[PDB]
Amino acid sequence: ISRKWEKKNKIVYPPQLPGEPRRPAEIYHCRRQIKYSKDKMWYLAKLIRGMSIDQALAQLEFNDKKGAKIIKEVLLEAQDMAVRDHNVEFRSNLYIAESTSGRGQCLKRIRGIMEKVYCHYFVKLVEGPPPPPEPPKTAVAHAKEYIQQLRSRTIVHTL
Amino acid sequence: SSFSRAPQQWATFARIWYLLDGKMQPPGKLAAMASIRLQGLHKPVYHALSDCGDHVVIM
Amino acid sequence: LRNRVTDRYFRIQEVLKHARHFRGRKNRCYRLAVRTVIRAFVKCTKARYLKKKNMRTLWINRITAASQEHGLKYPALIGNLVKCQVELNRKVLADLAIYEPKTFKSLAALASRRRHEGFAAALGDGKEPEGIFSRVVQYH
RNA sequence: ACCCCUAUACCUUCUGAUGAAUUAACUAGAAAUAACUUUGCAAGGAGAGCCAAAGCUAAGACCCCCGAAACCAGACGAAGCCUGGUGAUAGCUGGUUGUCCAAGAUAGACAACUUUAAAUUUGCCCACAGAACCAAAUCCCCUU
RNA sequence: ACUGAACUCCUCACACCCAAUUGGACCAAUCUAUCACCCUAUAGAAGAACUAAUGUUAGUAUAAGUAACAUGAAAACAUUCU
RNA sequence: AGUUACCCUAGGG
Repeated sequence: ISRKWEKKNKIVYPPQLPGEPRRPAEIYHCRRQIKYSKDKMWYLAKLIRGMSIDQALAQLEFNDKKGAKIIKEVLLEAQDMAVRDHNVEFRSNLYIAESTSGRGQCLKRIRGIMEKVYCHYFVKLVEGPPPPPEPPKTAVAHAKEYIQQLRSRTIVHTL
Repeated sequence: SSFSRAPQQWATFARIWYLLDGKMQPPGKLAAMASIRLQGLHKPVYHALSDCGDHVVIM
Repeated sequence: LRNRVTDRYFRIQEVLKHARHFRGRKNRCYRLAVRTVIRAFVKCTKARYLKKKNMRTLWINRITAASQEHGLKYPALIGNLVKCQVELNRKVLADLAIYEPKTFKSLAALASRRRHEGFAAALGDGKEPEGIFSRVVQYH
């Protein structure tokens, strides 16, 4: 049992200078011991990994999976504590920076040992618009990289 | 000599287009020369990982 | 248990630090890592021979290319430079080919001239004055 | 990073199929008679007994793990089963955990080869001569 | 003529490619005697070192989110129906 | 001294 994710919300950064970019808010939340497999909840966690909070909530409210409701609840709680506890003025101005699942303390039952599986859902929200996805590299990027590779070659094994 | 670094490198590793007439010639003898130049084994700069082959055009 | 090994993390670590750049479970699991690390060490020990052999092959390839640039052949160049008391090794000849190409052309011409001298010497058998570049400096 | 070149996993058993998912822990050489080494003392040693034709006293340093069917005794159930004898025994596998240096593999019917230490003097290779009547060579062997 | 070894030379270093076995020298960790005092020294000792025993125990994988398992229907969840 | 299609155990082909 390690509970670092909870402790990650107690970091007090020093106050900033006027000539310094505004540090975006960072919120960490998790739910422990969810009666669900980490393998199944990995899909739901991956689905929402760069979405805005509103998009993620929309996606999860229409997933048929059991873990969708649980992740939705965790996200709503995170949004509430963001606006209230962590000084995030806009509910909309959040995005899922991190969304993973770990394994919990699973139980063992006798049938023939079978495992009652539990898991943790971890999320980190950051203040601001979701970062735009990386554009697919063009032919110009490919050609530039190839020419650089050609230019970087040396006369091997000599003076 | 006395080139800049980038042009010197470019000149050393540039690929040359060779022409080979195959009329009345044995195909294996053509192939020997083509294989030598295609690998770059005709260049003193040759290394197997330098990618220093040349173009061979056989008519 | 009167005495048992307390310092066993460090023996495992001794093996594992050489396996961090492997693939799969070899980089983590000691039992698999040890096998792969033993094999890697034997390869590293035996690769010194191959390093030397491959270096000479590369030098010979590059000198062959260089001498065919002047119409010579590697046997001709090497042999006829030896006959001129020019003890340049393959390594240096390859660096001369790449980096000092006028000196390489001069050496190729010297080899060619010695070779023609040899052909003349063998053709006209008998008592004829030796080739100028065929003359050998004696030491004592 | 890959591309190139090189590279028949390992252990065991054969003259050269077996086992192992992985991690952590556990897991396997026990005998000082003589001899040797190092001390003490010395025709004596030893704190009775014992040994002594330089001996005697003391120390050091040599001898693994797992794995039958059985048999016996007494119970418990309806020959079986259990406990004890029992770490039974016999075969045959398998396993036996740090490093370095030195020496270190093929006859046979205990022997051969091998290790350590010690004492001494020839060892190997071999030239003439020399070894049976009814081919190769071998034995012997001074020189070197 | 050239290519071609761990052979030989070359610059330096040299005790540093045999099974069991035997002999010699070191030695991790532990405990003790005395030191030492950010982890050691000289000795004495010993349940004293594990990539393997269809070894034992515990954790977690693979197979695998696979095989398999479950609740008759509508509704006011009263009831009615099949 | 035979025998075990009731055979049994460790191994080998």
